[PDB]
Amino acid sequence: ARIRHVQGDITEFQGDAIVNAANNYLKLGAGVAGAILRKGGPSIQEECDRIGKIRVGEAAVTGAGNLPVRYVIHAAVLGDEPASLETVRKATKSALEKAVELGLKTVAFTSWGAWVGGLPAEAVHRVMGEEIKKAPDTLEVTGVHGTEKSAEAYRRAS
Repeated sequence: ARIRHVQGDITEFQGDAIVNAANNYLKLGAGVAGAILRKGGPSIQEECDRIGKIRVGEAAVTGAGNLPVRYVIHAAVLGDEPASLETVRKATKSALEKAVELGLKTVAFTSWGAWVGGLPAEAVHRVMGEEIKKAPDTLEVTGVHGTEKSAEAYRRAS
C-alpha cells in the first residue's frame, strides 16, 4: 500500500479508519488514545470492554463513535507481553489485515512513538513501513504527524 505523510491530528482524519496502538487488554489510556476516548466518546471503550482481552500482536475493530471515520482498529503492541520490535511488526500487520477484510480504502496511523519508548527508532519505522508496503493496493495509508518538521522528515526518508 502507498503511504503519504502529513501533519495533523489523527482524531481529525476523514476516511474509513484510524489505527490505534493499544495494550492487548484494549484499555485506552493517555496521549492519542486519550484524544480518541474524549473526541470519540465512551462508546469506543464500551465496545473494547465488550470485546475483551486479545493477544499481543493481534488487532480488534470497534466503531469510532463521534470521530469522522467509520472504524477504529486497535493494534495490540503490548500488555501481558512487553513491547518489542516483533510485537510492533505483528500488530501493524494484524491491523492492516482487519482493514482489508473490512473492504476499506483509506486508513491513518500515528507514529506510535509513545508506545515504543525503548526500541530503536529507525527499526520500528522500518518494520512498520515494511508491513504497510506489503498490504494490498486497495488500501491507501496516511501517516499523521504532530509537526510539519516530522511529517516532512518521514517524506524525505522515502
